[PDB]
Amino acid sequence: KVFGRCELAAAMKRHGLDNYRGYSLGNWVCAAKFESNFNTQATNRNTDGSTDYGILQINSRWWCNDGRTPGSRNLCNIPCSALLSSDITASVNCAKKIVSDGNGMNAWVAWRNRCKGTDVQAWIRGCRL
Ligand SMILES: [Cl-]
Ligand SMILES: [Zn+2]
Ligand SMILES: [Zn+2]
Ligand SMILES: [Zn+2]
Repeated sequence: KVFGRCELAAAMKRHGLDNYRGYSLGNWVCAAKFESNFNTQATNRNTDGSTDYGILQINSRWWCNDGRTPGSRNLCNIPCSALLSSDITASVNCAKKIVSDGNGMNAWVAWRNRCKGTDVQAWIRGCRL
């Protein structure tokens, strides 16, 4: 499923991401835009052999199991395929664990390089949340 900008903002708010760990909704929408362009089915292979899954491109190296990432962990205790659902519950729940890992949203390289320090409020502007 490819979410509309405001539709995803609303879904993320309902799932508890608004200001989670201090990150306003705009940060999460911005991250999702550049990681997956709001497409829940996005998958991308990483240089280390792991793979990124879903709207927030969560990696198999540490967070989910895809059965093909040697030496990896499954800290969110979920099959990576669960992160591709039209229902973002799995991705959000795992994102909450990732953002709490210590480095905040810097865990998402795209957020650091394309959202951090910018006007992220623009991503939820006009949305009736
Ligand atoms: Cl980047
Ligand atoms: Zn829209
Ligand atoms: Zn939902
Ligand atoms: Zn990635």
